[PDB]
Order: sequence, then C-alpha cells, then structure tokens
Amino acid sequence: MSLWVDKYRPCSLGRLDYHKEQAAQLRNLVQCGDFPHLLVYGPSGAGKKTRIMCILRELYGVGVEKLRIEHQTITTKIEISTIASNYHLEVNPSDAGNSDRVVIQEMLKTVAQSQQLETNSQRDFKVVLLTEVDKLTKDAQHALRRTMEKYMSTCRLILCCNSTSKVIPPIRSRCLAVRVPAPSIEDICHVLSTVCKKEGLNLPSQLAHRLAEKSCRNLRKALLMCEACRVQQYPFTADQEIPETDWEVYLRETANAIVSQQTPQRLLEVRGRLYELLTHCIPPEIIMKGLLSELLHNCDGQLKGEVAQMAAYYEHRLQLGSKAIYHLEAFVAKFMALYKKFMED
Amino acid sequence: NLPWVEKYRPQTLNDLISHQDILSTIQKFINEDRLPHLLLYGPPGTGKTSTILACAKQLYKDKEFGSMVLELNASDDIDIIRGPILSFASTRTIFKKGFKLVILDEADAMTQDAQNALRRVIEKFTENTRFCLICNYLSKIIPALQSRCTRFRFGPLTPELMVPRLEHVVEEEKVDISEDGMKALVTLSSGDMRRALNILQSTNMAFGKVTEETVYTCTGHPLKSDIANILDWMLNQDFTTAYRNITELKTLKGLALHDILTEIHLFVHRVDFPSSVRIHLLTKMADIEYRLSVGTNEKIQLSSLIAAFQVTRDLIVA
Amino acid sequence: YELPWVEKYRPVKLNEIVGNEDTVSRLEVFAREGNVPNIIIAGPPGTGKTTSILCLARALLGPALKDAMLELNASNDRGIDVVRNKIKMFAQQKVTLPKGRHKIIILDEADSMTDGAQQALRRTMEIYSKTTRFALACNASDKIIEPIQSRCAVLRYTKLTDAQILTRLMNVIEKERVPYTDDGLEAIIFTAQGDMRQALNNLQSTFSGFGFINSENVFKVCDEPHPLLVKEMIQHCVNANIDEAYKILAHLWHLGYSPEDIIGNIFRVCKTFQMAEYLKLEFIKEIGYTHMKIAEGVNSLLQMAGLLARLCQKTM
Amino acid sequence: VPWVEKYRPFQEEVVAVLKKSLLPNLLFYGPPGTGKTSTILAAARELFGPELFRLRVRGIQVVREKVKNFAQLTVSGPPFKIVILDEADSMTSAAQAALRRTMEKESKTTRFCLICNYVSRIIEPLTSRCSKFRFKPLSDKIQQQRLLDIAKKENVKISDEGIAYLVKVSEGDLRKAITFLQSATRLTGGKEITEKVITDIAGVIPAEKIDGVFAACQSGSFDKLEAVVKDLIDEGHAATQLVNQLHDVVVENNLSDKQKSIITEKLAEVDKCLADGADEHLQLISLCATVMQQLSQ
Amino acid sequence: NPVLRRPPILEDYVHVTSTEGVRAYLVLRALWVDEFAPRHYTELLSDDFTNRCLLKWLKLPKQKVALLCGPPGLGKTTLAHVIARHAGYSVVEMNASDDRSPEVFRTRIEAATQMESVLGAGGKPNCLVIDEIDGGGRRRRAEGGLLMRPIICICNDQFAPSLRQLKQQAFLLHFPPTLPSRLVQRLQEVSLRQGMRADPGVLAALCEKTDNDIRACINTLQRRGLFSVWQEVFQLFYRVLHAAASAGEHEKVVQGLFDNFLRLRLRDSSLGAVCVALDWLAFDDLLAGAAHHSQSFQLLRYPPFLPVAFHVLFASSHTPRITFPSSQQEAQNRMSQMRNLIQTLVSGIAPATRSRATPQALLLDALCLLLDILAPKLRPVSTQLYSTREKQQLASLVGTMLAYSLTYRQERTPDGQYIYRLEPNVEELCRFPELPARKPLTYQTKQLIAREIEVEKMRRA
Ligand SMILES: Nc1ncnc2c1ncn2[C@@H]1O[C@H](COP(=O)(O)OP(=O)(O)OP(=O)(O)O)[C@@H](O)[C@H]1O
Ligand SMILES: Nc1ncnc2c1ncn2[C@@H]1O[C@H](COP(=O)(O)OP(=O)(O)OP(=O)(O)O)[C@@H](O)[C@H]1O
Ligand SMILES: Nc1ncnc2c1ncn2[C@@H]1O[C@H](COP(=O)(O)OP(=O)(O)OP(=O)(O)O)[C@@H](O)[C@H]1O
Ligand SMILES: Nc1ncnc2c1ncn2[C@@H]1O[C@H](COP(=O)(O)OP(=O)(O)O)[C@@H](O)[C@H]1O
Ligand SMILES: [Mg+2]
Ligand SMILES: [Mg+2]
Repeated sequence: MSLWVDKYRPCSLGRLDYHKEQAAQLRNLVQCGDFPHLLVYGPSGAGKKTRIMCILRELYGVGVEKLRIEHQTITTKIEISTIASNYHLEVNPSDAGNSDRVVIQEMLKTVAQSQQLETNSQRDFKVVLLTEVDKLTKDAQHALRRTMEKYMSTCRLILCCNSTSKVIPPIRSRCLAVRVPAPSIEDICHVLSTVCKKEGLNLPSQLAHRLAEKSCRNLRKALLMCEACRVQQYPFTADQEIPETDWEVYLRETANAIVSQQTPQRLLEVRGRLYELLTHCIPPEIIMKGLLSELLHNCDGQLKGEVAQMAAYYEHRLQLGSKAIYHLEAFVAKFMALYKKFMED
Repeated sequence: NLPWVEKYRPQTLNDLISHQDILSTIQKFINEDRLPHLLLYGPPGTGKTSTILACAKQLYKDKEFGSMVLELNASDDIDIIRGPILSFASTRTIFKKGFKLVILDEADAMTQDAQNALRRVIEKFTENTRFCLICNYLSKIIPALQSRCTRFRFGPLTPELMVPRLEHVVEEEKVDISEDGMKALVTLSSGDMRRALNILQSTNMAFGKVTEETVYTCTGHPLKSDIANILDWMLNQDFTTAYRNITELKTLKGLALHDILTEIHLFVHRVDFPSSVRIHLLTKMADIEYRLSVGTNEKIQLSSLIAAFQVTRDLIVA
Repeated sequence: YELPWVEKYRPVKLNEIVGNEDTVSRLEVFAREGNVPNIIIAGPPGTGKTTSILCLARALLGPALKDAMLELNASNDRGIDVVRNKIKMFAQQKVTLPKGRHKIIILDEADSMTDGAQQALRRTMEIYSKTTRFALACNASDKIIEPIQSRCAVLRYTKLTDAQILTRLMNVIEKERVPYTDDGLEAIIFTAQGDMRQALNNLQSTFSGFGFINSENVFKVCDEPHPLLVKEMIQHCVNANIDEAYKILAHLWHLGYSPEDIIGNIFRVCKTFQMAEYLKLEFIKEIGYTHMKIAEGVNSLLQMAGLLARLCQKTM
Repeated sequence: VPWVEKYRPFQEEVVAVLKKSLLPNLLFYGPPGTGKTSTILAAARELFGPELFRLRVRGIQVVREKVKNFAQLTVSGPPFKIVILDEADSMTSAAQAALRRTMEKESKTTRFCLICNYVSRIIEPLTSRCSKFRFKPLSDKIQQQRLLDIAKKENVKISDEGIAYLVKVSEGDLRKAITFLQSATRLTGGKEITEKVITDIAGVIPAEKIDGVFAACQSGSFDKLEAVVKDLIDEGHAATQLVNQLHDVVVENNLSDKQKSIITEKLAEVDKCLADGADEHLQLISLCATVMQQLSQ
Repeated sequence: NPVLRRPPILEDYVHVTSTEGVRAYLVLRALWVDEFAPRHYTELLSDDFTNRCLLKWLKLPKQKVALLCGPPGLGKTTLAHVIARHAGYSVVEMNASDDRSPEVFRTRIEAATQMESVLGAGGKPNCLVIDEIDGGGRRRRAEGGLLMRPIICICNDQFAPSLRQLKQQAFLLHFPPTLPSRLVQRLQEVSLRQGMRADPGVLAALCEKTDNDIRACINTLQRRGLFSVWQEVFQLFYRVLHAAASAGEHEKVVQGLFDNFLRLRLRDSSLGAVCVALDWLAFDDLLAGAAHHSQSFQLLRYPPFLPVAFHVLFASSHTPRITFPSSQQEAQNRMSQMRNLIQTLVSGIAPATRSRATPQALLLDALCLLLDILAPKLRPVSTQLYSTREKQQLASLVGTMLAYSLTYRQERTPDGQYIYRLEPNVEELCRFPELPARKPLTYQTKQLIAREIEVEKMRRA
C-alpha cells in the first residue's frame, strides 16, 4: 500500500478516472446475465489489469482482492506458479514454454471441476484469467478456444494482451473484444494531480505535461517517474530534472554513437551495446523501436522514410529468424551505410 | 454404387497405361529373378500401387498371396520397422519358395531415423526379402536408404494415353460427355487418373451430364474465358473498375486466388510481354503466392496482383 | 543369385579404403598399437564409416570377434533401458583378450538414440573404459551430446573426391568387365555426389538395366532432372534470358519432375558452374530462399518461375 | 443461451442427389452461417430415417482411431455411413494429411462430409477424393430483414441504418451481426445501440482516424506521421484493421494508377509482415512513410 | 519489341492500354591415474582453494548439502574422496547408470544416509556423491532439509534454478584454476615409476599442450582444428577449396565468423561488405529455422556456403589475429543468468497478493523502483522524526521493499572490507555501464534500512 501505482489503483469500475463510458458499459454487461468471455487488449500501462480487477470486483464480492499463491504441475512434468482467489484463477501460460497448450487444458479442467464444488454464491462460473495471450502458440490458442467451447457453462475466460495481431481469429470470433486505449495527456495529468493532491502535495501543470509526454502515455511509467522526482526533490519546479530508466538512456547513447561515426569499429562497439541491451532481457522489438525513434531525431527529413522502411523490414526478418543480434546488426550496418552515403554527399 | 476409382482399378498388367517400359523392366526382373528392391515415386494417382500389386499378383497366386506379401502403409504409424516388418523379413516362406515381398505405401511419411532402421533391415535380409517403397517425393527419402534400391519415376499420364481409359468408363457408366467436356476433364486431371475419375463421378452425380462448363463449375476451377477477362481488365481498365470487376466475378463464381494466380501465371508466359516486364510480373506474382500461404487477407493480395499488372501499362505502352 | 555390388565388393581390410587417407592411416595405427580409445565417426553417408569400424574390430579382436564385439543398429532397440541393461551387462561381461585388446561396442547410426540414452551411456563408457571401448558412428556429429565427444576421439569423414570414386568404380569394372565410356563414368560420378555406396548401386543398376554404361542409360535408370538442361537453365539466367530459362523449366515440369528435385539439381549444378564468385554466392542465396519456400509447402511452378526471374534480375 | 444457435438455419437440392446415390466424399464450404451442418443433418435424417443415428466429430490420432472403431463396426442394412468432421480447416496440415489417409481404407464402409472455410483446407483431398459444394451466403437485403426481425422480437432499440452498419461490419456472412447485436445490447443495457458502439464492438477504426492519417500523409512532414501513428497505436486499434480500412479507402479514391498500385503493394507487404507477427508500430510507420512518398509528389 | 501499335493481322492477341488510353496490343500465343591417485593430504597440489577449505566444513558451520561449481580440471571428483581418506570417513558414489526413478532414488540414498557401517567404529561415517544430475530433483530436495551426512552433486553452475534451492544450505568453496606450479614436479617423480625420460621443457610443453590437464598429462607418458578453416577464409578455384575443406563442425564456425569479421581491417568503407555478410548470416539463421520447422534434410546443403560467403568478401593477405568465439556463448549464458534472476525476483513479489504487473513490464520499469528508494542521507539519529515525517518517508520505503522482499545485507570482499549490497541484487539487472553513475546509499544508511526491515518483519504479526 506504499507505492502510488498500487495505493491509488481504484477498486471498482465506478471510481475510474478515464474511459468512464467503457466502465459504464462493462457495469451494464456484468449487471445483466449471461456473462461472456472477454478479450481485453490495449497498450501496456493503460489500465487493462485495473479494468479487469474492477470487473471482478463488480462480478464477485470484495473477496476477489484476497489473492493467494498457487502452485500446480502438469504432465508431459512441468511445475508452474499461479495466482488465484476464491472465485478466480490467474495464470500466464506462456511462461511454460511450448508446453503452454497442455497447462492451459489442465488448468481449465481443474477450474471447471472445482467450480461445481459449491462455488456458486454469486455466479454460476469461475473466471480463468490469462495474461499476455499474444505470446501463446497457435496450437495453444486452438486448444484454448476448443476448451473455451467445451466448458463455457461452468467457467468464463478473460484474456489480456498488448495486441491482437498474434491472436488467432477463431479466439477473437468467440470472445468479446474490450479495447482499452492509452489515456490522453490530459487524463494522465489529472490522475497525476489527483494522486499528487490526495497524497497532500502540489504538482504544477507544466511538470505534469512533461511527465505525461515523457511517459509516452504509459500511466505506470508516469506514476513511477512522479514518485521518483518527488523523493528526489519535493519542491517541484518547471525545470525539474525528471529521471528515466537506464536502458532508455543506454539505447539513446547507442543511437548517438551510431550517428557519430560510421565505421566498422564503431559498428562492433554498437554490437557490444546491443549485447548489453539484450542481456537485460529487453525485447528486440523494443530495442528496434527505440533505436529508430532516436535515429529519426538526427536524420534529415528526406532520409527518414528509407530509415523507417529499413527498420520495419529488418524487424520483420528478426521475427522470422531466431538470432536477434543478426538482424539488429544488419539494420545498424545498413543505417550506417546509408547515413555515410548521404552525409558524405 | 461403388465409386469408379476402385470399381475400375486395373487388375492385370495389361490394364496399366503409359508405363509400358517400366512394366516391361519389372516383368523382366520378375522372370529372370533379379528383382531388386523397388523405389517408385511420382505425382499422386499414377498407378504405382496398382502396378506393384499387379506384378505381385502375377508372381503370387491369391492362395499364397496373403502369406507371402506384407502390404503396409507408413502413415498408419519406428515400431512398424522393428515389429511386423522385421518379423516378416526375419523368416522365410510358409508354403512356396523364393523371396518374400513387402510393399510400403506412402513411404515418404517415415521419419529419418525410421528410414535408417528400415535401411538396416533391408540390408540385413536383402537375399530373401524384397522391398517396394512407394512415395510421392524422392527428396523425402534418406540418401542412404535410396542407395539400396532402384528408383523408378512414374510420370504424369499424358492425355492421349489416358483418354482411352476414360472412354471405357464412359461406355460402361452411361454418361453423355461432350468433346470440350472430355478436354476439360483431361486438363483439370493434370495427369492424375484418380483425379480424373473422381471429377467424372462428381460431375455425373451433380448434373448427369459432362461438359466443360459443367465440370468447371463442379470442381470450382476458373474458366479460361474468366482468366482472359481478368487479364484484359488488369491490362486495360483503370484500377478502381478493374478491382470492382475482379471482385464481383470472384465473389459471384466463388473463385480462389490461388487458381486465379496460377492461370494468370500461365497466360503471362503465354502472351508476349517485354522481358523486363515479364521478370517484374513473375517476381510480383511469386511474392503474392507466397503471401497467400501464411494466411493473409485475400482482398489485399488480389489488389496487389492488380497493382503488379497496373504498373506495367504505362511501361508497355511506351 | 549374386550379392549386390555394394556388398560383393565391400572392402574387407583398412588397406583398401579410398576414403579420408589420414583417418584410414590413423585407424591402421590404432589397429597395430591395439589400445585404441573410444572413437566417434561422423560425416557424409556411405563414405565407409561402418566398413572402417567393422574392419578395425575384426583386425583387433580376430577370432574373438564373435563374442568380444557387440553391435547395435537402428534396426535394433537402443532405448534407455537397453543401454542400461544390454550395454552395461555386456561391459561387465568377462572376456579374456590379449593385452592390447578390449571389448568393442559398436553403435552405428549413433545419432539416432535419444538424449537420455546417450546420457546413460556416458557413465558406462566412463566406468568400464579399462576393458571396454566404444565405436560410435553417425552422419551428424551435432546429434551426439558434447560430453560423449569430449571423452572420444572424433574422426571426421568427408565426401570422397571424384578421383577416388573413379578409381573404385574402375576397379569394379575390371572385376566385372562391364563395357563403359567416359561420358558414362562422368555421369555416374555426378550421380554419386561423393558417395561410394550410391555410385556402386547406381552403376550396378545401370549395368543390370542396359549392360553397356553410357550417359544415356545412366540417366535412364537414374532418372533425374538432366544436369545439362539445368546447365543451360543457369547459363540463360546469367545472360538474363528469362524466356529461354522458362522454356527449359516448363519442359522439365511437363516431364513431371517434382519442384524439389528440380531445385536440388539446380543448386547442385550451381556448385560447379563456371561463373563469377560473388554472383554465384548471390545465386546460391536466392536458390536457398526459394528452397525454403518450396520445402515449407509453396511448391508451385510459379515459385520456380519467380526463382528464374530473380536470378535474371540479380545480374540486372 | 446465444442467439446464434437460437436462430441458425436455398440448398435443399443437394439432399436429393445424396438420396439419389442409391457416393463421393462430401465437402461443404462457404460462410459459416449458411446452415451447412443443419443441411447435412437433415440429409442424413432423410436418407437413414429416424431409427438410424450417426457419429459427429482437437487431435488427429484420436480422431482417426475413433474413425476406425466406428467404421470397422458392421451395419444392419443405408450401406455407407457418412462422417462429418466439421471445422476441417481448423485442422493442421499434418492432421489433414493423416485424415486424408484415414479417408482411405475406410471408404469401403464409411464416407466423409467435411465442413470448412474452403481453400484454407489442404489440397490432396480437396482435389479429387471429394465432391465439393459451395453454400452461398444470404443476400444483404434478406439479412437486413432478418436482423430487423431479431431486433423486434428481442426488443432491441436499433435503427435501420444501424442494422445496415451492423450487416456491413459483418462482411459476407451471418451470425456475426447477430452476436454483435447481442453483445451491443448487453453492453448498452438495451437503452440504445448507436453506430459508434457497433464500431467499437466490431473493432472497426472510426473513419475520422483514417481521414486524419491521410491528412498527415498529405502534409509532407514526417513528424505528423509519427504523431498520428503513435496516437493510433495508443488507441489500441489492430494494425490489420487499419490496413484493411485504408485499403478499402485507397482502392476507390481518385489517386493515380501508379500511386494506387504502389500503396496497395505496400499494403500487401505490410499485411504479410503482420501475419508473421512483426511489430505493429514499425509496420504502420513504414506504410505511412510510403503513403507520404506517393502523396507528396 | 513485342509491343504492337495496332492489332496483329493473322494471330491472336490481347490489348493493353495506358492510363490515358493510348492503347497497345500484345501477341497472345498458345592404470596410472588410480596408482598415482592421492592417498593422504600430502599428495594434494598447490594453488587449490577447494581441498584446503572443504575439510573445515566436513568435520563432524551446520550446512546440510554441498555443490560443485567452476571450470573442470580442479580434481573435484577426487576432492571428497581425499577428504574422507584424510578424515577416515567412508565414500559412496553413484551415477545415472541405474534407472533413476524417485523410488529408486529413495532406495539408493536412504540406506546410504541413515544406516551405519558393518565394520569398526572408525570407518562408520560415510560420504556421498551424486553424478550426472541432469523427477529426481524433488527427491533430492525432499531429504535435503533434514539429513545429517552431506551429499555432493556434480555440476558447474551455481545459478541453476534447481541448485539454488539446495544452495542456500551449502558451504560452497571457491574454485580457482589449479596452476601447474607443482604439476611439472609431480609428473617428474611419476616418470621414475614409468622409467621413460622426458625433458623438463618438454614436460612443460606437454602441460601447456593439454591446458595443464593432469588426467591427460599422466596418460601422455605413453585441441580443436577449427582455427584452420578461419585461416583459410580470412586470408589467402580458391573457393572450391573451402567447400572441399570446411568439413568440420558448423555452428561454432558460424560463431567464429560472426565474432571475427569485424576485427579484420581490410577497409573502412566496407559497409556494403559487412551488409552482405550480415545478409548471409541472417540467411543461415533462416535456414536453421526452416530445416527444423520442416523436416527437410535436403534444405541444409546450403549452410556450408557461409564460410565461403565470408571468403571473397573478406579474403586478403595475412593480417588478422583470429580468436576463438565466445561472444554468443557469453550472451547466451548471461541471458540465462538474467532470466533466472528475474524468476528469483518475481517469485517472491508478484504471487504475494500484490504487484499487478507483468514481469516484462516490471523489468522495463524497475529503474524508478531504485530511484524511489534513494532515501535521505542526513543520518537520522532520534528514535522519532527521522529527518522528515516517517509516514511519507523511510517507513514507506521499508514497506515497499518488504512488499518486493528487498533487503540490504552484509558483504565482505576478498580484500577484507565491509560491503552492503541489496539481497535480491537487482542493480545488475536494471543498471547499465557507460552512463553517469548515480551515487549509491551509504553503508550507515543500509544498516539503518536493514534494521527497520528486520523490525517491520516482526511488527507484521
Ligand atoms: N495407369 C493407370 N491405368 C488405369 N487406371 C489407373 C492408372 N493409374 C491410376 N489409375 C486409377 O487410379 C486409381 C488410383 O491408383 P493408385 O492409387 O494405384 O495410384 P498411385 O500412383 O500408386 O497413387 P498413390 O500413391 O496416391 O496411391 C486406381 O484404382 C485406378 O482406378
Ligand atoms: N572408401 C571406400 N572404398 C570403397 N568402398 C567404399 C568406401 N566407402 C564406402 N564404400 C562402399 O559403400 C558401402 C557402404 O559403406 P558403409 O556401410 O561403411 O557406409 P557409412 O559411411 O558408414 O554410412 P552410413 O552410416 O550412412 O550407412 C561399403 O560396403 C562399400 O561397398
Ligand atoms: N590436488 C590434486 N592433487 C593430486 N592430483 C590431483 C589434484 N587435483 C587433481 N588431481 C588429478 O587430476 C585428475 C582429475 O581427476 P578428477 O576426476 O578428480 O577431476 P575433476 O576435475 O573432478 O573432473 P572433471 O575435469 O572431469 O570435471 C586426476 O588424475 C587427479 O588425480
Ligand atoms: N482510473 C484510474 N485511476 C487511477 N489509476 C489508474 C487508473 N487506471 C489505471 N491506473 C493505474 O495505471 C496502472 C496501469 O497498470 P495496468 O492495469 O497493468 O496497465 P495495462 O494492464 O493496461 O498494461 C495501474 O497500476 C493503475 O494503478
Ligand atoms: Mg496408388
Ligand atoms: Mg554406414
């Protein structure tokens, strides 16, 4: 109850701060009978978990908040850790590797059997919550939709994913999509001010704007950064030195190094920087996006399109391949070649 | 009644067609006892299994045929290799003398380790057991495994050597067939006799008459006139109206972009394009056909095909 | 009846193996000294790994080969229990041998056993090494676990040069007095792809089918996309003559060859085609990508046409 | 209870030819709402009578072995039993090949009537070995009247233009508009179903966003494209939906043939990349950069 | 040209028109090791920190299980045997040669642990060794909490997820490489038994020829040739030699090519060459992926071209100093270490009824967590009002780190100086080098934070 991110997370749908129309629609849906399966999706740090928790809060009693550690094993044997409550179970099946399909099937079997054990004080079904559904494999998703058809009456499924690109159409065709857009700059300003005010502090509007734009409309980022700048210096000023995560700075410095000198020795140094980046388990797509974003700040206007197309093409190749560094290295080399050609002409 | 594919399956060596050299070679091997292990491969439905069954029944009478020929299919599955196959190959005959025979249908489905085990079994008992391996792709066979047997390639049936066989069925199964109906039946078969018989039976069931339009509708294959119209639209009409016409035709007749794309491929090589234009078109159409396999949106791919053609118009006119 | 030429003329001594000469000499040295360590043989199929191992074991054990040698193949069961029960008990089995001799366990197709079987085989190899030696053989060295290779003398084999193939084939010809011609020898060598077993089998089949050995009969029995036509294919691709390349491709396709065979033979021709090294590497990479597309299901004639087009545009 | 199963139903002719067989394997495809399962069930009931029941069929080995257990059984005597295997296109390629093999060695006793979405299901039983049948989707007008009736009986407060929008977002098939309407009335509480609610439910991007994207592309400043793509991604719209809607817009504008061709080819490449799971933001950025390069000349 | 202004007179055609409508027409057509094994403590070699520190723990400071780490060649197999010989204890050793069922595990270990010896009282204590650890894990952890006699399991990494569950109750030693300082002499007295004469320089060369491997140096009284292909490709038809002589292992050749081509200095504006080389590397990656996705052995005839591809592109005169590739292996093992640290961190936080954020999101956003615990360095002394209102201060930080199970604990470097490092040690997981390094918290402040954590743990009844 210490961090602002969790302390000020609303409990019920009615006390939300943004997308209140969607909150009202969800309240109407849960209020009426025949609760269907949900496919909640949106950018990270938008509130998908908060919205789903409020949906559970409206669907069941306040006891849903009393989560419990659960550990389960599957046949092949693989043991995984799960989070559940006395009305629902939450699991990220993707952490079980390519054996995700069997763990999904077994967990759904167990939940379906257990719900019949007088787990009907308020609703005639349990909720199976899956996070990062986009990381599931295609056969795993087929098994997921098959089991969802199998045990629709006795349990309900709620899916959370950052994007719907990797979700099979059969799953999307049978789940109710709930799009949760990232909150606007003004919404982030108000929620930051509301947290700042309820904590007994004062947030100037310009600082709130700087936080919102720097947070890239990720509310968790905004709250962390606001608390960090508060503990750094309470008397906020317009020129407050707002800190940011180290890996973002390292990626920016890597892009600056790429821009500075287009030589193979510099290329090897950038490769070392990329090893450092991948080591900390940041996804390759995040690295590619950040590298492109910082590169465009230096490229001429007539050159940005080629760089963007090259970045997209090499990221796609990386998705096809298995060795991340090969394609990232190729994109860096191609950018250095083009930038060297254009600066020297 | 009984489907015509097996109702008129060949039963003797004379019933087979277009493979008379291969049949003669296998007959010579049988008569001179030099019969080696046989590797038969080719496009599906060219009579390989029927050929080997005919040869075996020629060599073996039905009284002992069951006890001296072990027919098996690979897709029914490594335990097959170490089980029934090894047991059969590890003993001599029951009643007659001479080498036994094992026929492995769909041999290309076996895994590489299973193929190595089969190779070891074959080399162990090559003296008294002969293996016939039947597969569609030769490349699916381990190079060591295919180095123990003679390879025979059963090519697709050319029309004029497969037309008479269909005519016998038409005389038997009383169905009126036109000249263009027969030609379209041959064309869609593409050297596959099983495909020809199945298409003939489905057309007869659907309408009782066999004609080019009837068979094309029954199989769903686009007509040559439709392909010519699509090509003319892409080459002449502007992008919007060409897209509208092609989409309307496709949704009206239920055409598939794969068959469409193959037919415009054939037409592109048929027509006289400039070399660079033809190269560009081929590169594009290959790219689109790749895109369909992964399961993309078909409308966008169709418009991309139109785009590939629409660019050339200014280039071709100049 | 007569034995297949791949067995009727199987070498019986290490002196008559035309494979990698240095490894053969090393095996002869091991046979003379006696105390051979655990050896692992990897390389292309049919280069003589099995023959070399059998000849080594026969030389070492001599008359004791009947009961001092244990051989397992993919045809046998090499499961986790068999290596735990048959291999272990055989290793413990008491056999009296001369001072330089050891019990030899031969596991041909060593790449075929699972991870667990090899993990169990590790310790049994380690414990009884004082009196038992292992002679593994496989086509892919990566399949056998790293500790096994660490506690063995890995012996690489390579595709035999065309000279060695020609010498062995001419020896067999002298043995059989089979009529021949230089074109037939070149064709049989090309079909061999460095594989003695493949070459001997193809030569025997060709002689059986037609007697006199010439390129025509060799390609008749060993039916394949004819290398010459593929040579004009690639030559036309170099000259950017897309139409002639398509003509050859359509002729081959109408002949009924599967696209996989056509693309494999195209790449094989691109091995020795006399043409610029950088452009050859470009062609090889493009053929590799097209073979990716073919192997993953997209095997239409349009794909081969696109290959021809892209090869034409590589030269611009 | 879902309303789709409640009211799920032209092609009664194919039943007669099935009863005339007194038998190539049946293959039924088309939009899922065309009543294919109901059609085959009615045909089986008519052919075999009330007293003869039949199996209906997620694994491949289990399916094929169950096929052996059934087809291996004798029948009282009508001679051939026809196996269903609906959702055939959902089966993997290896599963479909194994099912193709299972179709053989059982054709002497049983037959098969597969149900799938057409070309998605693999070739060798699709070509030969099966008698294909296409099930045409209902006309847009008839679907409009049907949804109007559904709204009236289920007292759903939706206007006729709302019904037209709903049947539009359910392109070419039924039972998608029905479930969309049910979800919409349950989310709205039945008070009113506006067109924006349907747009959100179906995942359609509002046309104003597409207009803004095109305006940013026409502007000629890469910063505007970056900002608009960032905003569009922040809204959570799937890149596939943006590609589809922008494709529909482009193909019927007044752009030059060369411009339209280049934009559509880039759209196809982007769609292929998204099919492989590439990053949405990068693909959208590249597509918008191409659109700029075409529109800025 | 094939384009026709007007339709052909006597052959079929198809017409094509431009955007304007200009229109055109186209034709349509139709032994020794046991003998010289150590006997007592006097036969140990110098520069070893394992045998000199295992004896202190294995005397009767209360650890239950042991572990093996570090590179091989340190004599860890004979370590416990020699320790037991010196102490007079008995020895028991096993492996995977027997079927390793959990019930079989119970049978093999319960007897060895809980039973005395049928002998005099001197030899009754026993020592146990487990070999080839990679169902058995739950069995070894089951009795590991309540056994008496320590058991050694053979392994090399201390960061394995299964091993750290037993590692917390282990008195691990340091594993320094064993220097050849006394190896040469030890081989020298061995030569007296052999009777064969080897020069001291030749003996030192043999020690260096085998990387000071005693197991091989003893047998010497009777490497890897991957550098050859690298010399063939990087320095000077020519290419046909490569394809006919690159017949070795493959993936390590690829790693060496990837790690070495940038070090070579043929030319500085070779960005085209490095782009082509990277294209070839990506092609190899795609080949490796596809040849496994589709079981087509015919597809892997191409990867042998990758060494040839680097040739011609990077062929030149003698110049580069080719090194063995480790960058990819270093990256892989460091990836595994960071992922294991991630699981270790998340296992005590996210399941604990709190922290509703995915581990990946937490990973990318864990830097501000450290910044939120910067704390004021004023050194508060009074038991009340620690330099600011405690509710909006250090108490909140302690609650936060208790929710995340973060603590500061005593560390001592081999230099002998007191160090405080956060117990989960997430700074290595979050922070990066080559950036402005923020000043860390003081030693006194970490004392302070640790003691509020300790008191808060008991406060939360
Ligand atoms: N040469 C032929 N002459 C006559 N009928 C043929 C011929 N080839 C095939 N058929 C017909 O096609 C049917 C299928 O043939 P069969 O299965 O034996 O061919 P195959 O080439 O071995 O193919 P597959 O590998 O698919 O089994 C036969 O039962 C027969 O009706
Ligand atoms: N160097 C050689 N000289 C002569 N004949 C050879 C040689 N190598 C192979 N052969 C011939 O090829 C046959 C097969 O060889 P062998 O069984 O040893 O193959 P291998 O290389 O171990 O392959 P695999 O494990 O794939 O079967 C031999 O019996 C012999 O007739
Ligand atoms: N301190 C030492 N004193 C004497 N001999 C030693 C010493 N350390 C190692 N050796 C010798 O080195 C060899 C290593 O034997 P051992 O099996 O114990 O090694 P290990 O390092 O545990 O094994 P591995 O390298 O396979 O992981 C033996 O011959 C052993 O006698
Ligand atoms: N209406 C709101 N009022 C206050 N805070 C909110 C609101 N919505 C979201 N948040 C905060 O934003 C954070 C977003 O976290 P999460 O739900 O994981 O985002 P997502 O699920 O979209 O990735 C939550 O921790 C929550 O504290
Ligand atoms: Mg057949
Ligand atoms: Mg061999």
